[PDB]
Amino acid sequence: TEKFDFGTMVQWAYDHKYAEESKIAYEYALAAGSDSNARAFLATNSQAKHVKDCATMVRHYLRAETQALSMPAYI
Amino acid sequence: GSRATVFKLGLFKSLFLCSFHDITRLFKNDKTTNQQWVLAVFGLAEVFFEASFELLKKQCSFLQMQKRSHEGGTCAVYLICFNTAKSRETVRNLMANMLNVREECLMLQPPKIRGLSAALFWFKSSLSPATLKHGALPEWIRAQTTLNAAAA
DNA sequence: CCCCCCCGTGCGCGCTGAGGTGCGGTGTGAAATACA
Repeated sequence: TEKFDFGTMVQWAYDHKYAEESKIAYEYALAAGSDSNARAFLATNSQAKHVKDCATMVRHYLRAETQALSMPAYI
Repeated sequence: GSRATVFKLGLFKSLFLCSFHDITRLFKNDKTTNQQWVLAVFGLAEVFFEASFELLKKQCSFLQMQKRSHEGGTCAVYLICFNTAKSRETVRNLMANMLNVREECLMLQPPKIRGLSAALFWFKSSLSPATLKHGALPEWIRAQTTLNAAAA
């Protein structure tokens, strides 16, 4: 129940490549048996805004990571 | 009398390497009272020490004791925090009806609520094998080194 | 030389930290009570 670290949640999401909002939220809330950050997220009263921001950040990161590749390397 | 003298403190230091003035602080006024106390007693047999946890763990909100030594003199250090406050003479009579020794080897002073070593000493002692705890630690140690988020 | 009307109410949820004030956990004695 330490302060929620949005950076850690986005890191976990991009680690598992979960991008869409619903999968992020539900899969995270199901991982509260071992992640102190998960109980930290569940404790807060602004879950929807945080999941919205997490989805957007993961979207940005995947978008740029893909566009960086050159077409030979992409093939 | 025998509030706390240099002799008992010297062997206390020789055994547990931390002072009694650093875990408690000062009263030579044998009238001023307190519920919590500290104690180290000399020349005790281990059987009646184990029975000391036995006997005392009636009437105090917490009780910690740990034992030595190495071939040179035994310093059975207690941590006593009664339910109702009792003076140095009253608790002195209690413990010198407890431990079958003289009034000499008693170490009566109130514990010190602001101090780092004052709870580090007992926090280390709590992990010792012969340490015998009962219930919640008193809010002084149980404030100085704990009261931290159990699971963040 | 004294009375014939002006006048319709209160704030971003939530913090939180320096600030200082006090009756007490504990500061712990010279005075003060009574002893012999």
